Amino acid sequence: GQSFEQWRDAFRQQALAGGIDAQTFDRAFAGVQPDPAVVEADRSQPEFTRPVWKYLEGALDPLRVRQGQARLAQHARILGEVDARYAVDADAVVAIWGMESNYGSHMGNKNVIRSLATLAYEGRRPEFAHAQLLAALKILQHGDVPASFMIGSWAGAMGQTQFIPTTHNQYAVDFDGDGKRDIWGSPGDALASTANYLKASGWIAGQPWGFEVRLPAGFDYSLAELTIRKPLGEWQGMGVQGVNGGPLPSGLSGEQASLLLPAGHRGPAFLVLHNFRAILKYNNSSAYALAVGLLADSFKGGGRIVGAWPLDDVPLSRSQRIELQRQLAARGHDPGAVDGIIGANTRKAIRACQQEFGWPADGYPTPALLDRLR
Ligand SMILES: CO[C@@H]1O[C@H](CO)[C@@H](O[C@@H]2O[C@H](CO)[C@@H](O)[C@H](O)[C@H]2NC(C)=O)[C@H](O[C@H](C)C(N)=O)[C@H]1NC(C)=O
Ligand SMILES: CC(=O)N[C@@H]1[C@@H](O)[C@H](O)[C@@H](CO)O[C@H]1O
Ligand SMILES: [Ca+2]
Repeated sequence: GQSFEQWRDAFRQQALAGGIDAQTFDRAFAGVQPDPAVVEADRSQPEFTRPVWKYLEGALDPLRVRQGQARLAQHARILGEVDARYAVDADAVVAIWGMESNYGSHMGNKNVIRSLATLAYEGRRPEFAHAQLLAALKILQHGDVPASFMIGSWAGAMGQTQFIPTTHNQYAVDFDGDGKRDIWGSPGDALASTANYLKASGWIAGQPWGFEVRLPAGFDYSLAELTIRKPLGEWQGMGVQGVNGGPLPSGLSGEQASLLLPAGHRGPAFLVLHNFRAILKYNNSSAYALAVGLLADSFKGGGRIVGAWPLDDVPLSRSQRIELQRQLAARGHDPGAVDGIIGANTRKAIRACQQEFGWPADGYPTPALLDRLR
């Protein structure tokens, strides 16, 4: 519709046909008008971004480590019961909780119905918004939370877990008691729901998400790529060692693993296992899943990185990622569609380009590489 009212009146029909009670809709939409801060966040294609280095210093702030240790002690009975019942490690659940909402304290400020209506009406990704808005009305209909406290982030990620509405509907859990899957006010529900999703996402209890490794010299950096998986024994068989030299964890010999270089060949290296992929389903950013893994390790005093972070290391803005893709295509190394997104297709082109220069083929775009291309 042209006006918000027109869009709303039209969407009301679709909600009714999909099972929303008329009074659910009207309590949900009472007071609702488009929210320009949500339109701006949706339009923000973050030019200046990361580096993973900075992002990790946020994630792993000792304030958040210690608050996470307090939460583990404060909710230990509940966490024992979740860990036991879902076969998901308490440390991983608490780490996700810290990453997503700082253990309940930064859940976000926006009404989920308003945010998702705004994005359905005038956002870049209206089909997502429509789908999530409908699912969100079902949640209000079932009674998990009153409309007024249905809070979350500008994109509709809700409560303490930052579930989107369709994920809530399929994975949220009522840990007590009371008929409500309340991921907003109930730590029990929230911890149990995160665990449930992690378990559904492949989590194996007691198994490490990954660990830092030492790469031997003149290592083939081509194999650093999450689409490439090899057994731990076979990485040991190309010389990948524990982080202070020596063997890799025994018993894991057959675990599929990938090699992760979040700051290229001069930064630290990690082998990441199945549980890292579980985390990626929760949030499909390798920087996030690494943060999560290290935060969880930090609650027990681990999470320490042996290899230094490159001092140079400056993240490419959205503009210069697009420029890099264009310069790549112009030298015969095709990155695919010029989308400003360094995926597996671009990395493949970065690597062929790095090889042509005699550089290590980590597939990690640097400001220095963008210079050689001019
Ligand atoms: C206090 O530190 C901030 O904590 C925020 C809550 O943990 C976090 O926002 C979360 O980021 C998640 C992944 O990074 C994302 O899935 C959640 O949706 C989001 N939570 C909310 C309510 O939006 C902050 O991280 C973002 C990326 C930021 N503004 O930097 C985090 N901020 C920092 C500097 O660490
Ligand atoms: C915890 C949660 O809801 N994570 C969702 C993930 O399930 C979904 O595949 C993706 C799609 O946008 O967005 C993430 O935030
Ligand atoms: Ca409940």
